[PDB]
Amino acid sequence: APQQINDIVHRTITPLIEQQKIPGMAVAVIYQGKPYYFTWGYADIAKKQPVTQQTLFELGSVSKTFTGVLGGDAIARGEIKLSDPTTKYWPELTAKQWNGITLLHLATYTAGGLPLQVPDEVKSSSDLLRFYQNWQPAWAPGTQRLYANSSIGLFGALAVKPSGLSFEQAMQTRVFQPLKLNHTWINVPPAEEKNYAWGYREGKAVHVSPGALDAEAYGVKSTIEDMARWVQSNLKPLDINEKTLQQGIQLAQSRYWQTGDMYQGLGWEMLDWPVNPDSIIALAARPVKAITPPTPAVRASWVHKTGATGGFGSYVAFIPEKELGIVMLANKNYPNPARVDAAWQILNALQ
Ligand SMILES: *[B]([O])([O])[C][N]S(=O)(=O)[C]C1=[C][C]=C(C([O])=O)[C]=[C]1
Repeated sequence: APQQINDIVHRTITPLIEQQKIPGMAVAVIYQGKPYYFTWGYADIAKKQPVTQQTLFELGSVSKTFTGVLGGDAIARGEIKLSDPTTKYWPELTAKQWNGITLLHLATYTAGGLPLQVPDEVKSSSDLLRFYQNWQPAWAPGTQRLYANSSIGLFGALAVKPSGLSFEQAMQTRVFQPLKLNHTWINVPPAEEKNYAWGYREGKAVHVSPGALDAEAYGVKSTIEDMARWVQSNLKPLDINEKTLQQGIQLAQSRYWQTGDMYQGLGWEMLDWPVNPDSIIALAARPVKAITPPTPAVRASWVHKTGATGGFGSYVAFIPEKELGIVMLANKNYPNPARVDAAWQILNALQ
């Protein structure tokens, strides 16, 4: 690593780990389009297994970037349109509240107040149908944003329906494989368990538990190397050989809605670059303004996503205009503001 990167990263992350009591962490900085890796601490405290560049972390909601891109790829393929009604892909969804709710609304949390969490009791396909049928919107579609697993999760399941493929199969074949993300999993195979970090919550080792729409909303596990490659792909979509995937990436970074200083993409969220971290709560309802039509991906943006599971905390942010990015993977769920502060400190220094 160039000394500048080594220094800013270590001097920022070391105190972070100490203040937040993070067991293990991996960080990748993409600087002029080249990745640099850093690791600290334990993937498994009990077995004294260190974090390495091959350690798997639960990405939590950073998984939504993959879902948003897979969706974009499906649009590019002509398999779905975001202007399509949800019922086009789920005709059993007959309750009248669903009239006027489009795939766009699902993808961007603007359907009218879909719940943050799918209830635990919701297991089967029939359970899900009943859940969405019984749901009562607080608001008309496209008037407020409420971040929600049950929103983008449904979008993910529906977007792959035309493909004929299972969600995991579509993600594997259309996103992971093309991008050479060969150590990124919705389901961690036994051959890779040796690398799967434990999450820590209240000092107990924990992995994410199965749930409806988990794959779609929060279920991806990945290494720091793969996430660095994910950032590279999103920084420069044009280098991507597969046409629809290149387009899907671009679509995921389009600006569909504005709330305050932030713009909603598919999975990704964006703010105009430059900006201070200050500009960058269980339930937070905000009115949205439609961007009509959506603005194509803006190079001078801070594009980011935070993610958490019970035992993991992740963050990704990049700035296309400066070919610069960062991935922070930790096996403790620590406060978002601390993640954003650290990322900003590192990227600001290098930009
Ligand atoms: B995202 O990281 O913003 C989604 N947040 S969340 O609360 O759904 C994360 C999550 C998912 C599963 C579990 C579990 O199985 O205990 C915990 C937290």
